[PDB]
Amino acid sequence: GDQRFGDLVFRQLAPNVWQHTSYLDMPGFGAVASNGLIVRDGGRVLVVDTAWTDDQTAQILNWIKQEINLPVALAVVTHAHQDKMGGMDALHAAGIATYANALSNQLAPQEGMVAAQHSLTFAANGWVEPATAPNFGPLKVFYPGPGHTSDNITVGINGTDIAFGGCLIKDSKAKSLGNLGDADTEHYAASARAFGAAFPKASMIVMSHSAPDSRAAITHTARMADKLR
Ligand SMILES: O=c1cc(CP(=O)(O)O)c2c(Br)cc(Br)cc2[nH]1
Ligand SMILES: [Zn+2]
Ligand SMILES: [Zn+2]
Repeated sequence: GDQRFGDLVFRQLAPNVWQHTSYLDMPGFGAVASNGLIVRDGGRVLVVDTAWTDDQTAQILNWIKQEINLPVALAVVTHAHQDKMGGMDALHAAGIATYANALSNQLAPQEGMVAAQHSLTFAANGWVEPATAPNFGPLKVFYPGPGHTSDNITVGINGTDIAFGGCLIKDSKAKSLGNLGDADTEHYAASARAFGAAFPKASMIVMSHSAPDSRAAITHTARMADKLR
């Protein structure tokens, strides 16, 4: 189950796939968990999302060194907010090649983030343009449309039952869609459904702020998003 490593938590989800979890204290609200992914692809490791901070992200890399002990070939971050991109400097200090939606890199300075080194662009169907995501191995990057933010992207892991919705998707019992300050209220529902349609055989849905769930996370997120229109 959960492996505590310093102030972070790591959970194996499948062969070659682990979830990383980091926490940021919010006075009057609580300590908020944020989840990303670590994937071993043969002799290298791929990371989805930073932790909230550089220090926590360096701890992710320390855990990888202890538990996997293979080079981290790249990281892809799923939108330009702190829970997904706050540790970019730690990745760069470690010499890891970093990738984000072109729009995330454009937004990064004003959002207080450090931009990734490389920009992903997307075809009209939402799939990443392959030239912009070289050597991504089993990572299948998909832009579902605007939802939690205008730049949110999602990632499936080929060879597994796992798809990652980042902050776009909430769990099947979530009370609400949470912070909608940067959200696209008109398009959220369709964007959530587009994520599910891009990864139709994914039975384990991973997300930023809940434990992995069934595909009911997708249907429930979309049904709540219907109310925004
Ligand atoms: O600033 C924040 C950011 C998030 C993450 P989100 O915006 O991606 O949903 C957050 C969350 Br989950 C829960 C609470 Br309680 C407070 C929060 N405050
Ligand atoms: Zn966000
Ligand atoms: Zn989030």
